[PDB]
Amino acid sequence: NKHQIKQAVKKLYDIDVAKVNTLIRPDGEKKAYVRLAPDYDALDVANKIGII
Amino acid sequence: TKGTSSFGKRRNKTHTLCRRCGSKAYHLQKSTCGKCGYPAKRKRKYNWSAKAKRRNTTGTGRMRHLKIVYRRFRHGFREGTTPKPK
Amino acid sequence: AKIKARDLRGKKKEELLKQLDDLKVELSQLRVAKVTGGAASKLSKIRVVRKSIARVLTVINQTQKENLRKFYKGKKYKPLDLRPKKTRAMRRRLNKHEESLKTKKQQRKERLYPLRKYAVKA
Amino acid sequence: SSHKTFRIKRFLAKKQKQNRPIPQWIWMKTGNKIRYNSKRRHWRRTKLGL
Amino acid sequence: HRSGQGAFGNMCRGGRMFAPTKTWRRWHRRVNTTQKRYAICSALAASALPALVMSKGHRIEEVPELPLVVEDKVEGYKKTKEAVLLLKKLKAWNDIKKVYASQRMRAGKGKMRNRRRIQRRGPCVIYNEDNGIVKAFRNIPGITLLNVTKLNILKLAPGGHVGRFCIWTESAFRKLDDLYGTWRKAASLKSNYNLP
RNA sequence: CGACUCUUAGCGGUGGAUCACUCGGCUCGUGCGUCGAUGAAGAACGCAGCUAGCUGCGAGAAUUAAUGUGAAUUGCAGGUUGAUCAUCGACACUUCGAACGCACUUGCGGCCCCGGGUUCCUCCCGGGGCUACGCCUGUCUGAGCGUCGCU
RNA sequence: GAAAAUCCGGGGGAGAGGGUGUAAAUCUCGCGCCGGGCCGUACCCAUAUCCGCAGCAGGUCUCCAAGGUGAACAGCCUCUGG
RNA sequence: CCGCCGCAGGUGCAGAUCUUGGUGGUAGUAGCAAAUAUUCAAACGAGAACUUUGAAGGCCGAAGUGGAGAAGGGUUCCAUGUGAACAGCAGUUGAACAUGGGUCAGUCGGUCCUGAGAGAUGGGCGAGCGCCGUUCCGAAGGGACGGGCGAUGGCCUCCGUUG
RNA sequence: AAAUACCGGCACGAGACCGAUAGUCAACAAGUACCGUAAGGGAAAGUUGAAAAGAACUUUGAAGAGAGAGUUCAAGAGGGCG
RNA sequence: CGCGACCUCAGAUCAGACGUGGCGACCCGCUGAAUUUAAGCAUAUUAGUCAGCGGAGGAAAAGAAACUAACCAGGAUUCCCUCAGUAACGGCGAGUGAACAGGGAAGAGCCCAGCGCCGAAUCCCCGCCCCGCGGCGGGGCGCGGGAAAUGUGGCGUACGGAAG
Repeated sequence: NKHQIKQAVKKLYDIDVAKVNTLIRPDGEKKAYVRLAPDYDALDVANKIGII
Repeated sequence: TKGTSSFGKRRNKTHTLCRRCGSKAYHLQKSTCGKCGYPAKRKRKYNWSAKAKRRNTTGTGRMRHLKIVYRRFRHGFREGTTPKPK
Repeated sequence: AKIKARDLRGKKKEELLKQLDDLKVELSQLRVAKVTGGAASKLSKIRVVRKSIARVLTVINQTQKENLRKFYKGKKYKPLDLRPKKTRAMRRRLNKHEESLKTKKQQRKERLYPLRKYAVKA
Repeated sequence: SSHKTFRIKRFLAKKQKQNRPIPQWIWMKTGNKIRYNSKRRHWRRTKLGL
Repeated sequence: HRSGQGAFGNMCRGGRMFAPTKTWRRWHRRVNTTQKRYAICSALAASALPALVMSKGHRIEEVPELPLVVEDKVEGYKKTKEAVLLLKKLKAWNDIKKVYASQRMRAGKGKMRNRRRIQRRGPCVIYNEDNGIVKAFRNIPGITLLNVTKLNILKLAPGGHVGRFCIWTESAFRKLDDLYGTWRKAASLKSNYNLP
């Protein structure tokens, strides 16, 4: 669900989510666009998970 | 206009993918699989096509249960015992 | 740390689930390392972690079902999981006791007229 | 079409991922026989059923 | 590629062969017992004359007597070292040394059908009892062991040619008068049998 | 002398015969003679660091454990208190399928119990267990101007 | 010259509210708080992404529709776009 | 691998409009002629009648050669790279090939409803897989208002949940 | 019960069988590729060498392709190659 | 009117079980053609065969005489040899076509209901305790429940049986 992704993104990355959009790719895997609440920078938590 | 011109109008399917046999034979209006007859409890197999039988029999697939039964047979179907430890 | 299924079994319930998440986070960080595009030394480790998750989850499940079939040992009704799964037709057979049952009339034949050990001269 | 069922989009997903050429280290294996992928499928030529 | 090719008929590629071979071909042949007997008799009498045994190709020049008959001690042999030593002394060994020379590869498809190595036939050692003689001789190539009571036409006369070299034992040789009889005394070990 | 054409030969092409190979068939024989609501056969979809097919496998996903074996695996990397193989008895085994809450869209519920937001409090969200048909023994519950009984 | 889901109005008046109030039940009024999962969504849509073995003069359901001439959505010429 | 003596057969090809595969002559031939049309300069590049940019001349002419969709396709979309094969000349180009990318909904749809109809159970038939039938020969309702006898949640206050 | 049957299944052993147009349709990624709306139809396709030692380096070409050199008993075996 | 029985028939996500579907070489039950043959053809033949449907098992089915015989008699079933291309069937055409005895492989016999006797002498299920088994079995304990006289168990079955 969007609901399961919201509680997953929260619990694994100690962040809170404004909204989740989802699409299922042509490849077949579900991509989630997890918009974050405005008291958290995405670019400052993207470095913490380790993506650059 | 019975050939080339009439093939253009072919744009709505009679069959779709059956969900027993996976084959594109599940007639949407009749709601029966032309291959396996899905809503019918028993498999649609006929003795007049020996070739059609042997395409879809016990050999064909994995036998993910039935292959280990053959392995479990040759020890008298033993249960709840382990081999003796180190 | 090389995780083997001998120094997991003796350990405690919540002690093993701690180690499970200690591996789960380790794996999720290696799947980020796979996509951020580097470290062949880390892409080999991803399999080692996948199997050590499987080792822990097995020993979790092994010790549950060693404890459940100890719990359900004395009882007359144990769950369908714990009952002996062999072939279906083999479960439908008469018990070790039921095949052994003789009628009173047949026990009397066996007593009066037992098949004798004999041997005839030519 | 644009309007799809989830069941068909999973079928079309698998068929895409099968339509990639063999890796160039598969033919360096000891008992290699495969030269190229024979089960490749172009969208003009072979129409994937349905 | 098959669509519209040619599928039935001897001549068609793929296709069925003309008159497919059945398993109810008459494979086996029965011979009259009297005729089977009068083949063993003939196969035995040919072995007596060195003219016919040499013409079968058996190196028997050094051999002391053609109906070579050895002691009943030979039955009690257990090691091949004992068996090989005996043939050196009887001077039947150049017949085995000739088999060794003949050990070549079979020409044709027989190689891929479990008939790869071919060689020659050696002497045929006939024994009454078995106190180990079969164990002691079997590793030596060319030697076939026969019981006297159970003599085979496929082994005494190999190829259908007559006069194989035979090495009798003493106890074997004396049973032939009983098995086959003389012309005045019928066989005691056959229900109703005279010599032809 | 031309060029062209034809014949023969050498050499070179085209083509894949012939021969020699055979981890495949075919045939006969032997021993066994074992599927499934404890979810079969079959199907779908997934699973490898690099991986399409085949094979293996099931979210523990080219495998876990256990035993036997005792140093490999290998296309390229990479990191003996047991590598790898074999065996296989422990454990696990996604979706559909007899296919089982109802529908085939993966669409709608109902019940009971858990946790979180909450401070059981009706919503919400997640998770868990149940909810198919026939039928048997029993159990419970009521039905009948069926047959009576008693007040 | 459709059905049904769905929604509303009315006729009735079983009930319900509290003893002059810190009013009560009750409000289809105005605000405020919380939530809305699952699946499809790219592109072609045709003198080259569909069907006719093909970039096949065939076939394949629609929507929008400028100026001039003119009865005109005719034909002919032109602008946007191609 | 073969000679000799025997044994055995799926044992001898020019044909069957034979079967399968290969190759000729035809022949560098028919052909690459439906819907008016191209031209100049430059750029990249080993290479340009065809690519790209600019300029000219044209065409579709709003019932379009325009802009969007439904069926159907299934990644053909998009960028970059390549020029083997394919795109019946070519190609620096492509819907080819190789890489990477790309489809974000409470409100657009689907889901919901019923239509023609399809189709279980009851029943009926049928040797049987089953078929007929859709309100018909059926004990086809598991749902709300009140109320006692009871129970717990809150200072059991009194209601939620319920027996 | 036994003696009896058994072209499916799990194992095996064997052959006066077939030898890649043969033998199973299938010796190989074969009930695969591909065809049909569907029931169904259904291929072709074995071989470098003892060992990849699979041709470095130079040279012409934009390149495919060459010329040399080199490996090898042999390329008169150069990756669909006895 | 009420309450207690009984009978007959409903409902349960009631406690515990069980069936379905697959494979289908062999096997059991049905159903069942036409090519073909007869130089045509219709009865016959193909053939109770192919296809169709159902049900199994490691084998199945059969099976301990409502038998064969006509003998000096044999003695369940199944299988092999032979009877035998026979007796018989048949547009008496084409064609079809067994059995007994005989030799062998194997060899094994039995049980009810009824009839009657024994105080239902019988069986099932729940709860406790003790063994105890991945074939829920054994022994205690209970005015614990139930089925069963519309007949459970023992004795007994044509070879006769029972009672004293």
